[PDB]
Amino acid sequence: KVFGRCELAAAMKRHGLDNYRGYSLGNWVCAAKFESNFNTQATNRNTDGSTDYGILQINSRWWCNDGRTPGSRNLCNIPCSALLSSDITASVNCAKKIVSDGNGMNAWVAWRNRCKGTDVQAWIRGCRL
Ligand SMILES: [Cl-]
Ligand SMILES: [Cl-]
Ligand SMILES: [Cl-]
Ligand SMILES: [Cl-]
Ligand SMILES: [Cl-]
Ligand SMILES: [Cl-]
Ligand SMILES: [Cl-]
Ligand SMILES: [Cl-]
Ligand code: NA
Repeated sequence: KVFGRCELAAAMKRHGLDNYRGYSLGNWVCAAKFESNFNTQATNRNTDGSTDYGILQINSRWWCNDGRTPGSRNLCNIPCSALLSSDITASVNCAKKIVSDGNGMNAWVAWRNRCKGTDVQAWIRGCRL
């Protein structure tokens, strides 16, 4: 599923991501924009052999099981395929664990490089939330 901007904002808010760990909704929408262009089915292979899955490009090195990432963990206790669903629940629940891991949203390199410090409220501007 490819979400609309406000549609995704609303779904993220519904699932309790707005201001989660102090990160406003715009931060989450911005991260999703640059990780996946709002496409839940996005996948990308990393140089280390791990794969990133879903709207927030959650990595199989630590967070989900895909059966083909040697020496990895599955700290969200989910198959990586669950992160590709039209229903963002699994991605949101896992993102909550990731953002709580110590480095906040810096866990998402694209958030650090493209969202951090910017006017992230632009991402939810105009949305009925
Ligand atoms: Cl957009
Ligand atoms: Cl915001
Ligand atoms: Cl594996
Ligand atoms: Cl394969
Ligand atoms: Cl594990
Ligand atoms: Cl599994
Ligand atoms: Cl949803
Ligand atoms: Cl933080
Ligand atoms: Na894994």
